[PDB]
Amino acid sequence: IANSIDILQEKEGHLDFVIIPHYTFLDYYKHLSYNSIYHKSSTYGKYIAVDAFIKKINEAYDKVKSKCNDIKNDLIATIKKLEHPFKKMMDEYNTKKKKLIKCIKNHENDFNKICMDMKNYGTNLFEQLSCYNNNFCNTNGIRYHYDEYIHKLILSVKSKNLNKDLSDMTNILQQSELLLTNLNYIYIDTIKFIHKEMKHIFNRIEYHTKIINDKTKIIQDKIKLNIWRTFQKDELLKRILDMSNEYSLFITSDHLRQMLYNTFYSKEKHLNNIFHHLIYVLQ
Amino acid sequence: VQLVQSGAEVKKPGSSVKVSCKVSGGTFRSYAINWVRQAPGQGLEWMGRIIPIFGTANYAQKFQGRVTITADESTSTAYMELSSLRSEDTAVYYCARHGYSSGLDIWGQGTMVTVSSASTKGPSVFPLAPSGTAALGCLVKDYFPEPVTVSWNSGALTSGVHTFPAVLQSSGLYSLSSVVTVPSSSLGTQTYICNVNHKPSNTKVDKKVEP
Amino acid sequence: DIQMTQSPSSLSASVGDRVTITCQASQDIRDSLNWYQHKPGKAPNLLISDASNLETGVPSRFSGSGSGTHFTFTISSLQPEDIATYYCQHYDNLPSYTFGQGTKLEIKRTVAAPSVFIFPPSDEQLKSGTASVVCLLNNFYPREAKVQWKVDNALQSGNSQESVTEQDSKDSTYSLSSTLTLSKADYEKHKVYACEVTHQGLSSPVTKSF
Repeated sequence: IANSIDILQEKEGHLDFVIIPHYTFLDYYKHLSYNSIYHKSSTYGKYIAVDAFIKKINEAYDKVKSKCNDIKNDLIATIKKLEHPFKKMMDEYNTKKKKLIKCIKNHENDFNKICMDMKNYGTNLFEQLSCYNNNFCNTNGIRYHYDEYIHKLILSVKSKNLNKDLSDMTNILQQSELLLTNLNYIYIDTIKFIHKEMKHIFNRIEYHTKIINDKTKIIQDKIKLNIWRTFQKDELLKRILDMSNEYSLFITSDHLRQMLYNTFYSKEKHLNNIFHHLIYVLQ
Repeated sequence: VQLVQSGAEVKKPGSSVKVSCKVSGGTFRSYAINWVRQAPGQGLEWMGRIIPIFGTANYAQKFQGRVTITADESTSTAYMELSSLRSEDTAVYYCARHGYSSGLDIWGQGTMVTVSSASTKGPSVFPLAPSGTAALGCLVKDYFPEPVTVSWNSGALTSGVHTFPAVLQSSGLYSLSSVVTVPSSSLGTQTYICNVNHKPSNTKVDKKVEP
Repeated sequence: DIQMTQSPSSLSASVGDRVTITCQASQDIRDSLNWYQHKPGKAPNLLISDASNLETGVPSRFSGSGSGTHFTFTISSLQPEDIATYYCQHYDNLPSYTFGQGTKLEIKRTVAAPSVFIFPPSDEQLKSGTASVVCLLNNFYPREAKVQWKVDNALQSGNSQESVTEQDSKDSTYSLSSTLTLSKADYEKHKVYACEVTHQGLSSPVTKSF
């Protein structure tokens, strides 16, 4: 559980942790709840209650995350100092990053209470799935949910070129690492730290990017098989649980990859600032 | 979301037609755009369906071979191609989205595709000057093909309006009348304009009927 | 593939009545029956989806019922705005969009007298050598009406006489438009023109002249 949290610093003076399994899990039951109310035409009105329930689930989950905020900002203020013109500052960062993660681990059951509250609500609606003939079930729920909740995201992802967005950052890290070698100085220390944090950010962007590319295709393939059909009630439920899984896996990796994209370029903005100082105002 | 089709058209017999249908969403998603035609008297007749996410079209036995349904995802428009037309094909062609209710949820406005060798002549608009209330109207004469859309006071006047169906003359051109009843009080106090619209000949008349 | 025998073809029921349209099937259709209200000019509107579900915004009077081979459509209270042709249909995922024959619901209401009005050819059209006269009968019932054109007493018959169809209204009333189109050469030749209207409401057949 300790190696499944991602840190995001989108703006210079920002920090946010994302518990990858928690976010995937809560998203899995968001799709399950929606599919459940949208299969039966009569249960469409439930959408208001489900919307306002998921609202308070995100609200209550974020109220737990905020308990670590005092530690979070203590770490932000250390990063803020570390990027500007070192042994004690590096250990100041380590002890605070490890302290913030421990804070999160202390609320393990406090987040899983919100998770279990969601799992129970989504399963409660899912068990209320009603078919006219349990042999010939309709795939209308899968279509309204895909059209109004998933297709938009797929087209948004297909619009951007994530393989290009990776090839951009390989060139950036190629030129920063190349300049670092030529630099033969306390500036070199802070530049080697930003370059190291970005190098191990590109890995997270590349990782999430593979998930997005493969889930995009695997969702577009499975959605052609689950719509305009008359499924057996058992196979219908199994295919809803199948879809909600691919949807949860895709959304989580897209949400994180876009946070990681802004995170890489916000810190790359400050890497080129130190270059403009170490050379222009120094030589 | 809304489906917008092309305006009416006269097509020469033996020719092909192409009725458009733009979706107001950006993409067709997992929608099924269906084409259903209404013949002169005959009831609704399903022709075909296209599921753009699938990439396959399905036609009725009657229309397999002549009809071809295409869909441009670049503009999110679905077209119906009725090739080698004959007089029988003169009908209103409709659009439909197979909605989440398992039925035709969104419908297009219709396209009056007429199959004739004659050409599009615009309408002539003459007034019907009034003689205990008082009626007045617009005479739309000698126009081909159907239809003509006549409104009163640019839409505002609706109560009392009787737009008559076009009767086809011995000449070969339609001729409708759009009467409306107003009181003898606002006869000289209120302004009355009929807004004729023959779309196949791009005509848009704004006649001022006076007593 | 699955024949949809929808009955009756026509229906002349009065206002504040109950109307029952029926749709049949050559095979078993579980719950795939869609009922539509096709208004003239207007595109067909979907009223009942999947045999019984009222479409969002369709009055409660309308109600789809039944399943299997026999399905029903019920309008609790006939309203003047419910005059239109009603169809049934089925979907089978094959695909199979078979359609119903069509029930034309026309209201049989109170006997009304026509509002006979005569319209002379406008001077704008007379300038172009044409002279089309118009006789208008407004808000009448029954839709059965006879209008004769007497050009200077003489009953001109074959000449024009294009009686335009009756637009059924949300007042449960009709309207006719007989038009005597002729050349201005024959129009200036005579001075008096009239339309002899005969109707079930008109006890004494009235005539409007000029």
